[PDB]
Amino acid sequence: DIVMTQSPDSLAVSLGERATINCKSSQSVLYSSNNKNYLAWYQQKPGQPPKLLIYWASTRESGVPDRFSGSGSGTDFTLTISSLQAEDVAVYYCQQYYRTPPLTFGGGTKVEIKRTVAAPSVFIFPPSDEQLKSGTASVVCLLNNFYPREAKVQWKVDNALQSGNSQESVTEQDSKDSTYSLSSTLTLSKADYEKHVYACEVTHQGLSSPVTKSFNRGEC
Amino acid sequence: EVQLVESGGGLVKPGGSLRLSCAASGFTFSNAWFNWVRQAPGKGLEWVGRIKTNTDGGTTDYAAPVKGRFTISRDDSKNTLYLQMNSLKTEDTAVYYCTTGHITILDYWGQGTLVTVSSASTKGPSVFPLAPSSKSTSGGTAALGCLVKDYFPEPVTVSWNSGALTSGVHTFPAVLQSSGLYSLSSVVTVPSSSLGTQTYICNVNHKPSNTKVDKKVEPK
Repeated sequence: DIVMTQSPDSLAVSLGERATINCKSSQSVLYSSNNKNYLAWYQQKPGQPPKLLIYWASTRESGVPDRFSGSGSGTDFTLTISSLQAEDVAVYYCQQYYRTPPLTFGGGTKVEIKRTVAAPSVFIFPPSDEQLKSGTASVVCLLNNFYPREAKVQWKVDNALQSGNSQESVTEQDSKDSTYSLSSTLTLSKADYEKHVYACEVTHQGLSSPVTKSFNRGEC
Repeated sequence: EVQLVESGGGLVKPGGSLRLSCAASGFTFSNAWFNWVRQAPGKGLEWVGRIKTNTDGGTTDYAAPVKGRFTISRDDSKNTLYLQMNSLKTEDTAVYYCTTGHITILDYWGQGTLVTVSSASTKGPSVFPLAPSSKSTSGGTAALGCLVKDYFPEPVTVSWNSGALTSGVHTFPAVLQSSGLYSLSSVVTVPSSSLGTQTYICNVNHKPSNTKVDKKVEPK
């Protein structure tokens, strides 16, 4: 079986700059009869199937923008995006079709935009009365439209730092403005919620000091 | 234009069976070889199997991990491709793609259908408002949302205003609670002035449990 190995696993490049991704095959995919390399490149955006970009190592698929190009031969190949656009954020896969069963794919390279630092807007949401009737209280903190992806969220209840009772998730990089958003949920019992100020404290590159967003249950 | 529409994915217990379908248009179906490819959540692409045309013997071949358990077939009179999956294992959990391009350059892909193999039972979500307030607004914009709690399996679809509201929406990746159930939030940012006009409703569909919930999201 021909094993395909991609590098790097992720690459961040400024808008309009060059992005290059590497693919190596465990054996040559160049056919000597013709002079063709049996290698293709695909682009996959979130929630979509992969899209064919390049085949025969260097032929662009019909309709693919000119900024996508492929090169290389034998065992080592590269895909180049000559001027990275915000919409090009995607995972890119190489694939060999030289030795069928089985066709094999590389592990993918995530291409991201590098942009200027953007601090998050921080908002907080109290639990609904409807959820409180069920025995649990979820408090939600939202960090909207920030860059880079790394952010620290700390929950405090009556100024006491919490651990082990929150979960968070982060969006994929926005194809338009190249930022991220993050949602963190603090889950407590109704009883615990009723016995105590609820605060989300956010630390992020784009901030000079931590931002704390909070409310008083008494006035929701 | 070529079209490949898949259906048939869902939740199935280990050792169970499932049939996937791929309905085609826009090319001569009887002349096409087809491949199935799968992608486990957050992972790479894995070939599953191939079926030839009847002219080339209609032969099938399969990736080693599914050989003996999966069967590919085609119904040329309905222009539909199938994958019959037997003796299902947890590691078969994936999005399954039908593809075509004959030399194996995968130029056309269906949209994907998710197969989840698990012994846990289906459970529909509870849906709670994330109410806008003085604590969710900055610069003339306000955030509001819905919290979709305690469901199994993935996925849920969250719409706003029955699909009429699309700009400014962030639906976050679900988190897996220690209970084995998923939760997610969907937030939308709107002009603050529109909260004095407009009703905002989140429409939550959890097809595995036949659960649909519409929750009005009012300021607090």
